[PDB]
Amino acid sequence: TKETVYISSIALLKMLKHGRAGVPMEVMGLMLGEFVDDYTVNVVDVFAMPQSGTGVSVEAVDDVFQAKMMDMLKQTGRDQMVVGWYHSHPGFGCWLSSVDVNTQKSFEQLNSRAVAVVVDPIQSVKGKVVIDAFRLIDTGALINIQALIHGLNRHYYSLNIDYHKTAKETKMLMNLHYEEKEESNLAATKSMVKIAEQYSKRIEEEKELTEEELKTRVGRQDPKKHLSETADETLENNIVSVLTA
Amino acid sequence: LLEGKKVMAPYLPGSRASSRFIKGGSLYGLGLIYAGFGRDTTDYLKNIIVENSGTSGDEDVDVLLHGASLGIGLAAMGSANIEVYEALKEVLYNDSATSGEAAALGMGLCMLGTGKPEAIHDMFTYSQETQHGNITRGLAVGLALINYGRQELADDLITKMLASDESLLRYGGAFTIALAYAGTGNNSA
Amino acid sequence: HEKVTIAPLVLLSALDHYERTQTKENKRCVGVILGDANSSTIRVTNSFALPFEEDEKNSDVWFLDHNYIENMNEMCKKINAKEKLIGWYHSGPKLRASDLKINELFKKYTQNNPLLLIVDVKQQGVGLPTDAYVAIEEKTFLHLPCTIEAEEAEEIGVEHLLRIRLTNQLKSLKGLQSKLKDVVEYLDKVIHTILGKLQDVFNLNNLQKALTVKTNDELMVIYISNLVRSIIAFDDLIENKIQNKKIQEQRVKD
Repeated sequence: TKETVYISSIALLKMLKHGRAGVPMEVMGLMLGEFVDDYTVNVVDVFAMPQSGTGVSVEAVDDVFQAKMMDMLKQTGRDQMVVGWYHSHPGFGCWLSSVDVNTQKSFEQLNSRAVAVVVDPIQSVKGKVVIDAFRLIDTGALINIQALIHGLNRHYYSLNIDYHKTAKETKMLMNLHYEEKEESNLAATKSMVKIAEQYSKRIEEEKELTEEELKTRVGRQDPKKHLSETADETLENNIVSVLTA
Repeated sequence: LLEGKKVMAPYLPGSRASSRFIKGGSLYGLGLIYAGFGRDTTDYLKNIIVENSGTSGDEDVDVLLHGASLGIGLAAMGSANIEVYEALKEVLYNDSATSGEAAALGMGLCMLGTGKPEAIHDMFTYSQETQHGNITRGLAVGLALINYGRQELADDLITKMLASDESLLRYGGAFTIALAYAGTGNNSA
Repeated sequence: HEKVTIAPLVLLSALDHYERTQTKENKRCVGVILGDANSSTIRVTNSFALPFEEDEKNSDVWFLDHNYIENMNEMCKKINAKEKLIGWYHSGPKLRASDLKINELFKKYTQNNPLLLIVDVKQQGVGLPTDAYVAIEEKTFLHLPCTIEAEEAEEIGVEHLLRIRLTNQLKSLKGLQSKLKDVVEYLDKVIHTILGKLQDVFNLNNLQKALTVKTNDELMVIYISNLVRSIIAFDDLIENKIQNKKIQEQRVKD
């Protein structure tokens, strides 16, 4: 019931990339990973099904290309379990499709269990992520139990996602931002070009405050607030330039 | 100190149960009474463990293993028997998130104390080595277990645990530092 | 010239490839890289491990098939048309002339002269664990600088990772360190032209002029905010406890 999903952020972003552009369509395709003992949903990989001009369906799944890949992937050494289903569900918290369920449901057959990964690629882009994976049924549970034996299990029923990568790509990630020296000091020592503004910016701060202080004579805009946050933003940015000179 | 066994007797293995896990519960549930005093039954169970140790990935067994793998170090706690550690070590190494988890504990329970660094290595090794959340996790405990009162001792592993990217080592490190420094405050710690 | 985007998504799996392939320094895990190569900026969408064999016991000796790419691109196409082959990667971290041969294979498969990609599978030093090359001529090949795009989709899951100035200094040595040596290297390596090519820009220093005063003059105002920077502090937190304690220290009724 508390179940451990694990993603290759690669596969994550791979999907995202595929999913981000996938709008409108729910993106479709494999989900490469495994289950380490229980709870454990591993993902090394995933991939697009190629566009479905029939849209997402239990049908639109083609296992040809997977094998093709999977071979070339096997050739790549790339091999996993297909662990479930991940699609791009514009403005969808909700649930994907009972179809998608049935789609998966047909498929989680092929596993002990699978997922259908909810993604709103819209709501994903927010700088935080929007996502879920359903697989709606249990063994018992973390062992949930009753509605299955009582039949009629339907719901959202998420799984519990996680993922892992490494400190390795983390670097290569945080490598984002020769280099620094070329990248940094010296690369943005450009200031003085704006000294006028840099003045004027600082200049403008002044006025805002006589104003602000004045009200001292209720709630925010308060006479002693934006003052610092204002005259404090031009203080530093104006000191960093000194490093160059 | 008697009946509890007889209490578990109906739910002991070989008296079957409804569930293997019910059947497993006695195993652990046993030493609850007998902690320190049931080592024999424990070792007996350990034998049953040892019996199923190197095999039988049945969840039923796993639990049966696990529930035993629970009750083993339970009584064996504070009792240093490599076997306890050992028999689990592979039960551990058998990598049943079910079973090997309890192993990650009982083994510690065995060597809970200064324990041995080699387990520590291996634990710490297995930790990173063994692939599971919890199996990896509970190892931290056994570390913390077999790092107990040691204080300055485990600091390296602590540091190593500290050095863990993962919680789990860092995680246990705290407990380790606890079982090391628990009670008396080491301010720095 | 066409200097290029970088797909982290690539970068990641790329090492997985290296990882998956268990490639070692003996080896370089090689593969396609994907994007669209037209513009004076090229993009890396993606990239694909080319199941491969490398032997430097005999340089030119190594094994690869294209026909991956063949079936690959199909699916890639079927996946996306925009895959269009920009080039390829390998592990690296460094070149081996057989690369050149290997490079030219893709020339058949690419629009422009295709794109090499080095990776530092150990990501060791610095910005990029990576180089991308295009052949040339007296052969030429070259690194055009490259970098990441958005891929905020990336950047978001990215965000789930991590978690002011002195650095900026720190590289100060670095190039200089090598640099002088790099002469003394090539000096006493060949004891080329590009070094003198550097030599000129050197005087681009002691360059400073009473324009310096401007700085001083400038720095002044920078500080003017000082009395203001903490003025609000000067005024703000001091007269704040006098209204809460007098209220309170005296509150103290019954």
